[PDB]
Amino acid sequence: STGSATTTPIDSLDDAYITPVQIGTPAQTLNLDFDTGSSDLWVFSSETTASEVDGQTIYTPSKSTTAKLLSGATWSISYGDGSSSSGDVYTDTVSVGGLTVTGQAVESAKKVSSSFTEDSTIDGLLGLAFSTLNTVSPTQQKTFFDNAKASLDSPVFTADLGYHAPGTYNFGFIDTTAYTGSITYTAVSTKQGFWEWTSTGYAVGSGTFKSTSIDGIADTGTTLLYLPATVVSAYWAQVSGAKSSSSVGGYVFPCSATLPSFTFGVGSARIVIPGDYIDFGPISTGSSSCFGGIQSSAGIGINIFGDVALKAAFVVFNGATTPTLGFASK
Repeated sequence: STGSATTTPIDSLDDAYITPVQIGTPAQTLNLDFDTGSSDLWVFSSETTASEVDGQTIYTPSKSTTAKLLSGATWSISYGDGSSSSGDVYTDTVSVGGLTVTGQAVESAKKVSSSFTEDSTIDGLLGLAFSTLNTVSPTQQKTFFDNAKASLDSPVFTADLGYHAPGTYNFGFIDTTAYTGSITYTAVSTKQGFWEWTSTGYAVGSGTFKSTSIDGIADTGTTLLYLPATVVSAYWAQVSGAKSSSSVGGYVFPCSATLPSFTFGVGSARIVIPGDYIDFGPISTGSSSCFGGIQSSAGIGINIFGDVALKAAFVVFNGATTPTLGFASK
């Protein structure tokens, strides 16, 4: 089997992407944030504290003939940006782009933090990291991908995110029309539960490539590109007037600037992020100070290849016995 679904930016800055997911019988369609940095599929639901719902579409298990309460199971998760959610668990039928899993754990939110409440366009998350990170207790549950794996034509899914435009998540096959040149594969460590790999270096604009190992995670659920302070300083030094602002919370730059590109290494290959991808607009409405899309990972504790980097590439998440990551230009 295979699946194929379109993923769409939630706003004009590509702050996140939502993908339609069918849950239950008859189908209830919710727009979920596919997150390769976590491993819980959770949804706004009929059980969610009413004051904490503001425009989201909710899952109502009592209206699904295939929903079963997973007796005794609960979940609770906190993300790298400080947000959180928690609740109980159902199993139900879940389909993504034509691909169906029966008995998928659907984690029903009783509580969500304010950032989720304020995001009316995101109805929940669908985790695509390794199932070892799943928070369901006392019986840990598998991701949608893990459950589908055996039925897939090939044990892979691919992320093809757009710049200010729709893109695609495919399951079970590699669309050879969706990228240019070849796909370069690189080793993955599953030791922390993430799609963790090592980039072979970087370049700033038309500058020379610096060979240097950068350990990081491929995380579709993170907006920006977070890299070591040395790398990030070298990038923003090429932008007149750019500075790190503790009051704003990172590097800002004059909105009148033309940003240079940023290149990252995948083995001997190179992915080029155009300068425009690194512009996240005025820090506040009407300001002439703009927020940078490349930020320091110092204090996060890990480097994150988020959407800024991933949307410049066609990315293969290979879930073979020995997992690997593939990157191609597009």
